[PDB]
Amino acid sequence: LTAAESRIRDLDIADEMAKFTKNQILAQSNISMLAQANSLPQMALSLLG
Amino acid sequence: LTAAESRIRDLDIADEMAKFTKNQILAQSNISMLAQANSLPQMALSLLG
Repeated sequence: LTAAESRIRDLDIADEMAKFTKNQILAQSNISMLAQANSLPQMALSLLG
Repeated sequence: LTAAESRIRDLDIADEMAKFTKNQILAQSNISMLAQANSLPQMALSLLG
C-alpha cells in the first residue's frame, strides 16, 4: 500500500524540467516581441508627420 | 471591443496632411489673384482723361 500511494507523489522530474525549460525559453521571445511592437508604429507615424 | 471602438476615433494622418497642403497651396493663389483684381480697375481707367 505504501508502494501504491507513492504513485501520485510527483512526476518523473525530467518532464517537469522540460516544461520549465520550454516556458522559460518562450517568455523571453514574448518580451522581445513586445518591445519591438511598442517601438515600431508610433515612431513610423512620427516620421511620416 | 477596444479594437472595434477605435475605428471611429480619427482617420489616417496621410490624407489629413494632404488636405492641409492642398488648401495651403490654393489659398495663396486666391490671395494673389485678389490683389491683382483690386489693382486692375481704377489704375487702367485713370488715364481716360
